[PDB]
Amino acid sequence: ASNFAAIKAKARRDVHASLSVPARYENYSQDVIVEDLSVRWHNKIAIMGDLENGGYANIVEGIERIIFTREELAVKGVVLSEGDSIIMTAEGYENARLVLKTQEPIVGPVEVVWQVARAD
Amino acid sequence: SQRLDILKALTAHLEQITIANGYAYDLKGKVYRGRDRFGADFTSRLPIVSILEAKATDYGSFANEEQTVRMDDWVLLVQGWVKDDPRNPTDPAYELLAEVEKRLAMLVAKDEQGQPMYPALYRLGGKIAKLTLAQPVVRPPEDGLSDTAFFFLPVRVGLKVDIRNP
Amino acid sequence: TPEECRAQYRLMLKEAMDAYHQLNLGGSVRVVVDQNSERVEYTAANRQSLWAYIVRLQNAINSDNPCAAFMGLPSSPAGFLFP
Repeated sequence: ASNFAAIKAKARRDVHASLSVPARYENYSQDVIVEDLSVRWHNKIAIMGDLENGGYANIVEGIERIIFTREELAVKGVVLSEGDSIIMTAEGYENARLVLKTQEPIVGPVEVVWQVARAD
Repeated sequence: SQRLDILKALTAHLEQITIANGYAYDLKGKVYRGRDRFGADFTSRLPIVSILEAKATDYGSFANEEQTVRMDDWVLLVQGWVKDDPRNPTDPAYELLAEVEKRLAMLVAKDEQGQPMYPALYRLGGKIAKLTLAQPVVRPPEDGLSDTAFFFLPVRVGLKVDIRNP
Repeated sequence: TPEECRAQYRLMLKEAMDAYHQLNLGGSVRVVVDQNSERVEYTAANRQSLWAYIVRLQNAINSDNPCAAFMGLPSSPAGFLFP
């Protein structure tokens, strides 16, 4: 009906072009490597790990997810899979290594969001 | 580890639910484990069975003082997903559940004369003593809405544990 | 290369005339928000400058050497011939 599907796409594309950071894809087997990927890293602090509320020790880990552009993944030949690692090569991100765990359902035209886990 | 070998054996046992083996569903490479969350990378490939462990830290029945050998009652939360029929929202899960139960039974299923039907499978090769399948639950998600059908099947594995060689 | 640049400008002209249409009708986007809760605000389009850009493009397309006629860089003042 409307052109909103394209407006939304261009919006997401500009959001990425402005807020993305470079990354490196290293697959689980480390057989293939793809550098200079652009991803957006969303990290929120979490304290987790206690079974039920048994009184076990928690660890501090993030609730975090990485936004990709699908066009770029297809262009660069990247087939994201569980266990694959994203390294943040930007200066000052300490080469944080993020292990892809599971993918969020693709809603919308430009981006795909993976829930990941900090590994270092 | 003992527990891990048992889990791998159950997995590879269910990963033989395949159309080439006389089952209506193909689970090869899709009996997952240790995942608390399954996203589009998985749901885009149903049917999928996942075997997690129950969050309860039970105490076993010890065979000795010095409390070294015990019979565990290790509960495993077998569950599975398969794309439903929107007009029969949960019929598919009963069929997959049936295949999974039928496969698991192979481990304990004796013939009518008391002899094992599948002696090499029987008890996973002496790894387990018991396999108590609970009454399975097929339900829609209690809150939220899905075209993915859920079945929930607790499995109590009985196994002898000697913590000297766990 | 001339015709590759001409096609470049033809596509840009398509986009610009569509933008001018949407702009005069009041359908030119200045803000977008998705249910993702992510937002994008744009510098407002101006009808004068957009028409002028359209004219640059059409003129370059009409010219033999579009990539030069677009910028008009080597300008010179108009003289007059008298009867």
